[PDB]
Amino acid sequence: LSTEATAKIVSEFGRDANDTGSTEVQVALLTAQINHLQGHFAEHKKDHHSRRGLLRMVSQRRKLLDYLKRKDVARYTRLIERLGLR
Amino acid sequence: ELQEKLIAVNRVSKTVKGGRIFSFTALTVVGDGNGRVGFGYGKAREVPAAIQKAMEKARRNMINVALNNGTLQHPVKGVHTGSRVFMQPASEGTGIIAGGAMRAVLEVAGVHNVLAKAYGSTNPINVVRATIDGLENMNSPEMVAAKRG
Amino acid sequence: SMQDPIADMLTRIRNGQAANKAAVTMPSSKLKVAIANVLKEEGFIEDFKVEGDTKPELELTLKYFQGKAVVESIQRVSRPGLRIYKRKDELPKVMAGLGIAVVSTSKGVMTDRAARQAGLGGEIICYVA
Amino acid sequence: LKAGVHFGHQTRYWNPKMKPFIFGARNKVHIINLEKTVPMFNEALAELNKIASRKGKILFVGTKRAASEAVKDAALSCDQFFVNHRWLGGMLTNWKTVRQSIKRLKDLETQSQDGTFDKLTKKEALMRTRELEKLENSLGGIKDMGGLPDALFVIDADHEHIAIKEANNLGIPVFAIVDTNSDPDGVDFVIPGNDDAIRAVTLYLGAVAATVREGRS
RNA sequence: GUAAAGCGCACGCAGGCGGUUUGUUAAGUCAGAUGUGAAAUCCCCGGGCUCAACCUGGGAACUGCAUCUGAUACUGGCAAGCUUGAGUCUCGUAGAGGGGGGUAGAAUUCCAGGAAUACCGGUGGCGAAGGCGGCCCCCUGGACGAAGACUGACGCUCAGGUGCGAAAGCGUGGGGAGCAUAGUCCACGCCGUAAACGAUGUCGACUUGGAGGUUGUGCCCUUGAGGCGUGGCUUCCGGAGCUAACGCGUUAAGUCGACCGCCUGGGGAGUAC
Repeated sequence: LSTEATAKIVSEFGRDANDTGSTEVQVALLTAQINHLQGHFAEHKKDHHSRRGLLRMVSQRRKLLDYLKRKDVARYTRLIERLGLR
Repeated sequence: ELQEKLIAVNRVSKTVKGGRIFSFTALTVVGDGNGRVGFGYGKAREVPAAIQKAMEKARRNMINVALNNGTLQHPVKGVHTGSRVFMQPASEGTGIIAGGAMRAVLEVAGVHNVLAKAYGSTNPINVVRATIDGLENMNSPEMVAAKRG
Repeated sequence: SMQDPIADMLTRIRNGQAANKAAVTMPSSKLKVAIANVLKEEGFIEDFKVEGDTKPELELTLKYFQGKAVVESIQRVSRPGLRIYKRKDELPKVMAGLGIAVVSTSKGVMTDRAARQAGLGGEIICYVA
Repeated sequence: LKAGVHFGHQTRYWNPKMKPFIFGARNKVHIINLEKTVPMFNEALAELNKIASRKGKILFVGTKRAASEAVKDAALSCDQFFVNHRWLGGMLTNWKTVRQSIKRLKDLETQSQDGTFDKLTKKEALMRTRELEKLENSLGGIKDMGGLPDALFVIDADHEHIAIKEANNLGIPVFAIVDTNSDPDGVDFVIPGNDDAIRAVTLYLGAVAATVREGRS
């Protein structure tokens, strides 16, 4: 969720060490943590409180993808290749 | 010497256990025709004694205001607590194209060439407060140049 | 500032004209050096010193002659989204011309006399009185 | 100066209109400095004598308790005025009808300076001493007066700020001594000296009074 | 904020709006002319009816649009950057944020069990609001602090739009004590309603303050219950300023900037179609 499996996914995308909040490393950490949280909303199906917190970061997932879109068309396609998006 | 002028007189009542005791108000201004102006306020239980006591109220607390050519020179806006007064400087020979209470304060200053307007409320107690604040805020070209440099 | 650097500066200065502090300070872009190098020269304030190189920032010295404070009624007019690009033969004279009218000309910001001397107006920055 | 003796009183609860004149706090109280006040301990004497050379009148408005004798120390022996007790509303701005309240008095002084107080037999003269107790209390340095006070001197700005509110109202210069927690912006000739501590209040009133006999010149 | 008027509340699409440095283009805009804006009215000097209306010579003005030349300070598209707006990580901290699962008494009618806190319980405390209080674990939600680290404007706002939506009512499927004879209670579907009233959109930056709340955590004989700071939100009285007053008053309604909702006399009326 936050500590263990994030620590094995951090260096899978960084252009060097500790570049953590770069936009490549950003979304791939985040989109991963929408699939796994959707396992939690694969059931329980009445938590309308927390569901906006999911709905929060799903829109921000598309927000930073605009920042790949407007700057570098190449690196945009490279990670949605590696994630299979849209 | 000086120069008086009234404004109005009301029909101010009151209520005691007995009945309805009346009174009367008297709004006046005093300004010598050279730039200094003042105003007052005073009541009574009849008409002519109210004026007599309010007239001395204005013969003190006359505030220092400088003029330029029997007129104003730069457009101050005046506002005091119920009403907005918009004074634009104008040409010589123009009369004081003005409404109510500020006519009384401008033909006592020495002001004679101003077009101006009351913008909002038309209640002559609170109108006459504003234009005295309007002439208080002003600055002559001496007050311009000596203050900045 | 968030969404105008020059408007939100003009709140910061004349709040010093309501408690009479000595020195005022705002985070200072290179435009902001060119602001108070007009207010000093026309005489409305006295002295300023830029400092900082990762936070370039000013030390403006105020000017209150008495209990009265010198910078009386400064007003920004051209606020973002309401640009008023004045042609020069419309020009705002401030308080019958007795103040100054800071106009963003080509040749600089320093503007009393763009009416005749320079000869080209532009966007008003702020009236000054 | 002599203010190694007098430095501090008036604990922490304060007004932040008194920002410049405070030097700085020290153990839950502030210290009255010298640097902004030692000028005004003799900038005042540049204005004492020239106002006094107008044949002046300096009302020592002193309605504190410690200033009972401590304001008449060398006040009228130097030929000035004082009120070391209760205060009439408007001893400047309402003074002309306070003289009307001496029109009640100085014709009844004729009962005392003559022997004609024996009239109005003594059951009447029981109650008549009760004004004679109290008329000469608040009217001390005003019977010798013949005019408006040519200057103004409030000693403390937390007790008689009722008086200062009427004193600044009609434009007479004031040689005040304000406190650390005041509303100071009425007295336009202002001193943040120690206006507590009865030992120190003599150290300004006697300091002025050595010269004002020569003030009239 | 109470005078008609802040959608009950949330993310957001098209819209509107830019931190910070350099380069550059010249559309925005400024400047210069050259075209052109029909004449007649309006306007200023001048003529003619015995004056005036009226007729009239020349000017100015017609605020306009299109083109060349110029200008680079602001703004705007392209290019390149820097750290404070924002944002991810580490790391702890406090908590009626929920969802499910069973649990189960300080208590309580019938012959079994329906209910839900006594205490803590409060000016506490959570959350976008309606709200939510037994206890433990389970999947999840937000905020906070102490440092580092790197991303280099990536943001703020919102018409429609789509969700979450106090009671009841109603639907279909049961129950029946506390006690209103279904319904109230769980549940699957409609229904979106209200004092859904901080009768106070949102974010940002600035300005006299004073005392209490609560959560931290740096320094300091921590030598302690404790001081100076220093975070965050919430109280209580009050300066200047403001407001029709009443009042607000560092959590604003005060000085502002960007953006959205809404009102323009009462009744008929939240009604006719």
